[PDB]
Amino acid sequence: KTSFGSLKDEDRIFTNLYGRHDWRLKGAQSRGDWYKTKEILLKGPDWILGEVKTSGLRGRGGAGFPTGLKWSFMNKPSDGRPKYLVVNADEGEPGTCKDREIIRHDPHKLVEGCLVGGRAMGARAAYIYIRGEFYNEASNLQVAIREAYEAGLIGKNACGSGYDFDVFVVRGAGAYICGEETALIESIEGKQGKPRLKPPFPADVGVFGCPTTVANVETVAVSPTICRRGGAWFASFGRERNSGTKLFNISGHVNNPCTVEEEMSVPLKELIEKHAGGVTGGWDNLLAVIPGGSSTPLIPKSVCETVLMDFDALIQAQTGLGTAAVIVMDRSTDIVKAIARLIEFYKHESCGQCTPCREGVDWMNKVMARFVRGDARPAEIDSLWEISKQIEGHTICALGDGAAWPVQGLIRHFRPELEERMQRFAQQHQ
Amino acid sequence: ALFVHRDTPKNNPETPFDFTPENYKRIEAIVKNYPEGHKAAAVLPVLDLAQRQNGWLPISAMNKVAEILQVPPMRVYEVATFYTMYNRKPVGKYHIQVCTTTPCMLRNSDSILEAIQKKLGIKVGETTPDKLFTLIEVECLGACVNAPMVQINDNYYEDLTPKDIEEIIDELKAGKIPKPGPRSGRFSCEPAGGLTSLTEPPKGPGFGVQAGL
Amino acid sequence: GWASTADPLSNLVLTFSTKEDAIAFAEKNGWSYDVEERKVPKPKSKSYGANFSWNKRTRVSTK
Ligand SMILES: NC(=O)C1=CN([C@@H]2O[C@H](COP(=O)(O)OP(=O)(O)OC[C@H]3O[C@@H](n4cnc5c(N)ncnc54)[C@H](O)[C@@H]3O)[C@@H](O)[C@H]2O)C=CC1
Ligand SMILES: Cc1cc2nc3c(=O)[nH]c(=O)nc-3n(C[C@H](O)[C@H](O)[C@H](O)COP(=O)(O)O)c2cc1C
Ligand code: SF4
Ligand code: FES
Repeated sequence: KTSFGSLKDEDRIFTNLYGRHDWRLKGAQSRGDWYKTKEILLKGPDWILGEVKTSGLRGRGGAGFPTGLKWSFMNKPSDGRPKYLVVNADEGEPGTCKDREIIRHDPHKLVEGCLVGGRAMGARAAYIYIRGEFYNEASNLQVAIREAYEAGLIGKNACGSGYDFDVFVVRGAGAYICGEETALIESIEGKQGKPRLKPPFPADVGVFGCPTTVANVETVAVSPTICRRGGAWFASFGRERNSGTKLFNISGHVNNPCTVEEEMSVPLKELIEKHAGGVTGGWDNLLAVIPGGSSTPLIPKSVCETVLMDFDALIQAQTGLGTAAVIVMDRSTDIVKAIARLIEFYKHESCGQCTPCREGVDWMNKVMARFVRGDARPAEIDSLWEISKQIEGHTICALGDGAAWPVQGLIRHFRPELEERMQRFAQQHQ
Repeated sequence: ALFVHRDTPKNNPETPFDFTPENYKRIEAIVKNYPEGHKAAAVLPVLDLAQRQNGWLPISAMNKVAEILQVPPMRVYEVATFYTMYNRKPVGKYHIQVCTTTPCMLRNSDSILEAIQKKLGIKVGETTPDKLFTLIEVECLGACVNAPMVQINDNYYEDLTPKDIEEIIDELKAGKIPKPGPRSGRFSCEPAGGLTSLTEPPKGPGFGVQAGL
Repeated sequence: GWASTADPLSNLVLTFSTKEDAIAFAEKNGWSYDVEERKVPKPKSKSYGANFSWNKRTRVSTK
């Protein structure tokens, strides 16, 4: 198969995404949730790991690491310490709101995914680190957790299989840096949300020093569907190493901003034209598209015509897939102002532990503010580029790369715009 | 935005603070949610619980939380200063937060901002004279397809225009509680031009289950 | 009020590669000497994971 997109409603995993049906236990049980879970629990961790590594499912958090291998390093015999699965439900990234709808509208899918994942690695309990601002979603998840506890699906003798598993909900306190897995692990333990250094990986030393696997909501909620329908069913979509379905949040300067599931290798132009209703002012009014939120660099209209929205066709397009969050800017937008706002967001969300981010993100914010005001010279611009090259790869966590990438993308794609802005400032005020 | 504390008669270590007995039971449940030997994790929820006692954190809840969990108070100070959702100053009853990140900036969140500023007669980070509102500016809050959006207390008011946020402010001043939802025609996340996807009824259990399971 | 002195050898520091060369230069010129052994610091056993132990006391209070 070579033509992707136009996903049929039968193959969509996330039914009741829009909340038109019941989100509680009885509504979810009539859609396919909690069905033959005890058979999977009896088949066990080797079968679950094989079925999730046959599908080719990667990490939907934004790094794209293979889920089978990542859940496979944790499978090892015990050394006296318990094992834990932790679900990253933070989404501090701008443009991304898919897991909010997953938690609010399909919480039992998340709980069943937690149970299947904890069976895969032999985890003792599950910790769900929801965002601090998401009070209603946390309460909905707690209601669904109590409803599953009442029916005997989890807790004592989970689903009639003899396995012990628990689920906990830990609210955040409004931090983007807590979305990072090691910083999330530290913030669970009651400390400041500052990321650790790998090694040690969380599979060896994680939360409370126990073995730990941190997985996204989107890659956890699809695990029972993978283990039930089959790995080849999930692998039948998309390209090779690009298998499955993906949730896209299209927003910005579009007619109908929305969250919609789609085939993993759908073209960007087809997705924008079909689901979002088109760019404001037509397709010819396009200026720039950010494919995966503020971490991923922007791409102009010249590349957006013939691009595919998977991992490989976007890393080859000098950008990244990220969280698959589409931000659309048309011709009536100041790109430098948008990038300056993104850098201001990155400097307002920075843990300040390690030196290069702590100094260089503020430096980039000041330089970008001077760029927006135009009070700068062209010779500074490449210097700003070098500043990004002194941040990427020299930081503890990947917020430094996620802050250096938009500046590099904006410079590389719109150096003439910046040069025109500063020369207009020079010829006007001087 | 000062990260150091100066002793004032309003905010002193001798400020009266103590949890209610029902909050003591809730704190005990929070502590029992965590493994033994790692009680310090309970610093994160319980301190937030203290905020729900007052709406803000004087330096008497931090010392009390440090005392009931056997942790030094400087760790509680670190926790209260690292995160932005803990109020170390007395905020108003209705704390309004406006998201001005780029997916919300493209859909004119600054229009909402100047409408609120014109209506309430205050600026960003300023409290109303009757202590009913407090307007600040925050980063992204994870509802970017519903841009522009604001958050009041723990409720989300999304997809607003200036008229809707004016109506929300007049409803808050009257004492009623508005519905925490988008003010447009759509409900949660569907496109405004009709449901493009998920129009089929759900298949139900037993569909697509492979053999040998 | 300057620091007056009468010691000609007040600012005489001599540099040697090894202890034996210094001791030979000392006994060559007829100077009584005191020799102090070199205090090499003891190597440690550093571990970043030790800050996140499960049942030990080496857990960091904060970071
Ligand atoms: N989803 C969101 O809200 C956001 C997503 N992102 C995206 O996330 C990515 C950055 O996140 P990272 O976790 O730093 O990416 P990546 O470098 O770390 O690693 C992904 C996962 O693989 C694991 N891993 C990698 N090598 C391993 C090994 N040898 N042994 C065991 N485990 C190993 C890591 O522990 C981690 O859990 C970027 O692609 C960025 O665009 C960025 C910001 C927000
Ligand atoms: C600054 C920063 C913030 C992150 N925020 C999130 C997040 O909010 N949600 C998420 O799933 N992953 C986030 N990640 C990615 C995680 O490091 C990691 O990929 C995730 O916890 C699990 O990814 P997986 O789906 O491959 O298992 C963030 C990474 C960084 C560097
Ligand atoms: S890159 Fe920034 S946010 Fe990440 S560890 Fe370093 S200082 Fe903290
Ligand atoms: S950009 Fe405003 S809610 Fe995300």
